[PDB]
Amino acid sequence: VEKFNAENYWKKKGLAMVPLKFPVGLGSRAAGQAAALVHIYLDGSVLVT
Amino acid sequence: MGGQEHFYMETQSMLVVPKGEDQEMDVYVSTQFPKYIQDIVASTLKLPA
Repeated sequence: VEKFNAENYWKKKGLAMVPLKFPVGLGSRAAGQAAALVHIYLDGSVLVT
Repeated sequence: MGGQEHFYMETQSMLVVPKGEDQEMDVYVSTQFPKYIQDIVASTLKLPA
């Protein structure tokens, strides 16, 4: 890049690097409740929701 | 002793709806025993219940 930036007056290049710390969470306890429901029929076969 | 006829006032009414995706089959039927209906439709269509 630094060889390129000094051999072209109007055409430039560049480089960058950034870190990432992303927290995962919600407000209160009652914001994570998660339900589900599963059925199995007489022949082996399952219905989930 | 001779037999009888039920003479339930409502006659045998039903509707069957294909879904167009995943061979899903709704069966709206005014029966007493939905398990048989589901089983026989599954066996007739060659489908898991």
